[PDB]
Amino acid sequence: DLMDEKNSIKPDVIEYAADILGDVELQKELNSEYEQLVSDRKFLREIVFVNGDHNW
Amino acid sequence: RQDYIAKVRYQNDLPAPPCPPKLLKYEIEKEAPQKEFLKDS
Amino acid sequence: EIASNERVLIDHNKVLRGLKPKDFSSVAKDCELRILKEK
Amino acid sequence: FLEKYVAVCQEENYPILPEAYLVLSRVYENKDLNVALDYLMKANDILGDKANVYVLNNLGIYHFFRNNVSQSSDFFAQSLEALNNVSPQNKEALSITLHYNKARVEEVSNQSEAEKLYSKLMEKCPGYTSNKIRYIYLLALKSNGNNYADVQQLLDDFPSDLEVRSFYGWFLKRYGRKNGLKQDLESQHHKDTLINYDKHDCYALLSLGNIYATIAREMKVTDQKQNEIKRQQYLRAAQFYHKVLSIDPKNIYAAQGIAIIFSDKERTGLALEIFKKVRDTVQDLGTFINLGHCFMEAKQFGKAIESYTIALEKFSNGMDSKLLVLIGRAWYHRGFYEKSMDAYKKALEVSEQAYQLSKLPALRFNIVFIQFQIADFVKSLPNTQRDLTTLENALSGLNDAIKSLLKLAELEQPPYPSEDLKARATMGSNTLRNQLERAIQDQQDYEMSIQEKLRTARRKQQLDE
Amino acid sequence: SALFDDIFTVQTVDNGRYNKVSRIIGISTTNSAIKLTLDINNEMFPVSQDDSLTVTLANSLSLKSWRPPKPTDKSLADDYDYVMFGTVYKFEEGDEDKIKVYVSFGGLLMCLEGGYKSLASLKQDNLYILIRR
Repeated sequence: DLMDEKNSIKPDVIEYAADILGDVELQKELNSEYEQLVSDRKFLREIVFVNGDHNW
Repeated sequence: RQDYIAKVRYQNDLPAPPCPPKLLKYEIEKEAPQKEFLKDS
Repeated sequence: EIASNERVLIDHNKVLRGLKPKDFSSVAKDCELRILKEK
Repeated sequence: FLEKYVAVCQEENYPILPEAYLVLSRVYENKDLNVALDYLMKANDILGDKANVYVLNNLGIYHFFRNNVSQSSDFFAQSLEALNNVSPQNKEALSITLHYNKARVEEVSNQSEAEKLYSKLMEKCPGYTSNKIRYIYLLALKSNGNNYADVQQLLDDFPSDLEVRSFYGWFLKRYGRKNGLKQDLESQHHKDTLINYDKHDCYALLSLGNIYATIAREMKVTDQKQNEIKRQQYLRAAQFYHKVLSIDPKNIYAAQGIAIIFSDKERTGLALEIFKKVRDTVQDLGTFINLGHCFMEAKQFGKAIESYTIALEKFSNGMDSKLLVLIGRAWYHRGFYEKSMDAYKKALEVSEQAYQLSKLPALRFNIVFIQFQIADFVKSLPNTQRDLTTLENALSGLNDAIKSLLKLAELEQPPYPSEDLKARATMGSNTLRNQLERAIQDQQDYEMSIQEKLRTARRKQQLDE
Repeated sequence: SALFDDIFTVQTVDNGRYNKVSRIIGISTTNSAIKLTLDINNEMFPVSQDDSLTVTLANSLSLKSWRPPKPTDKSLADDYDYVMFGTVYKFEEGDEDKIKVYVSFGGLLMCLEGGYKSLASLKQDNLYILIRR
């Protein structure tokens, strides 16, 4: 989350932490990534591996 | 040089003499009792 | 008689040793080579 | 041979002679106090009711050296009880010895009973020296060295006694300036002791070395000749220490003096090694303070802070102002060389605590200097590396520091000339004060821009949703 | 030269499965909350409970193929009774002031718990541990 400060990337790990908060296009990109991850989770959990086995 | 005020003095002062309690020599620490004990039959 | 019977556990020079003595012979050698022999 | 005899007797089931145990304990006195005490206990168990006064006294002394106060006291009580069975010829001498030991145990526990028994024995035997030495030493502790006449009289009584001379020299080193005596008087006394009584006494040699080092340190340096004379005095002190080491290489104080001389000679590594070895050997307040000083000279400010903290906690118990001053100086050095604000905050808090403990002009100036450095560093910091709260605290500290600088300039004998104090206060108020306000305004603008971006993003997100 | 220095008192000595290796646990006398778990060789540096050990950690012994030390040269190890050399395989930057350093001296393991200020300099690839008693 690039809007809430305490739910963002830690500032000591990135050089550019100053000009990250408040950006909306980068938040759009991150939201697309997270939606892709959620879709992958749903696809794996409801179709492929119903019993939840994750070591393949 | 107007800066922090601090004084450095190394401490190597010798302590006062302890004057500890003195041990008491055994009876076998004296020459005559040693002679009497060794010369026993 | 008191002096004859009196015994002291640790010596005047050895009082700094006590129950745990340590050696500064290397320290003495370095002092001789770097203070008395200092140039 | 004694161990072989013990083993053979045990194999033969024959009564082991307790005299072998006493001899073994006597030998182990200089090697292992634990084994000697164990052998003495075995001999006492063999004796049973045949325990003598000497065995009980030595057991009590062993437990006293082991800091077994209860067991040492019990053994001394048993020795005093058995004193009733002593032969009349040696009864007086053994009673004097046991009373002296009990007085020593009291001096460990309670000095009043120790002084009472000291008076009792002194009336019983005025010729004894250790009793008089301890009694006069306790009186000097109670009287803050106001019995110099007693010390001089005791020195006159036993001019050949090394213990009396050493105690007199210690009292001189403690209160020479209080008594207004000659600076070299103790030097002449120790020189006479060495030349005419014993030239291998490490106590007088160390005292002379310390005196010579003090003379060299106080000597003003103007040219090569004066520095060479100072080096010659340090060389005399070093020769004293080297003779002490030749007498005994296990002398911590000789190495400590060597390290101090090296510190005067800027041989920091050797002094650091010596101080580390000394700390490994013995742990007192002076060792920790010297370690902190060396770390400050070695630019290891964190280790200096640790050493000063340990010194404060272990011995001074947070009461001495000088250790707090050293901690504040070390924190300021860390903050200056490492550009750390938290070091400045801790130094400021330590200085404030020390001042509230003392309220002296020196600590007032220290607080002012810390606040000025804090304001300068905060102004030098970028906006992204600071916040409004630090700016406000720095500004308030700057105002208070200017007021205290004026207060110091109004004093009689300020630590620094009043003209310098007023000039520094004026310089801080003229430019630094306005730069602080400019930094505050820039920080406020930066925060406002951040909040504007944060409030603008959410509206567009809601519009998209 | 030396990156860490302290004095430890041995609380527990565990022989356990092995014969030549002992686990010792110690806490610093000058500063609690500093722990030392260590493997040592019993036959070379035997220790007992409640002993006092001077532990020093250095990144070099000065004052690539190993060679037997000449008697003429002098190094930092001349002052100690037990010197080991190992690799740091974990530097746990844990909680506010809880730092753990794991060092393996060829399979003999050491863990050092302490504050950040004391163990900040111990972020090295390899460390010597020097033990005196």
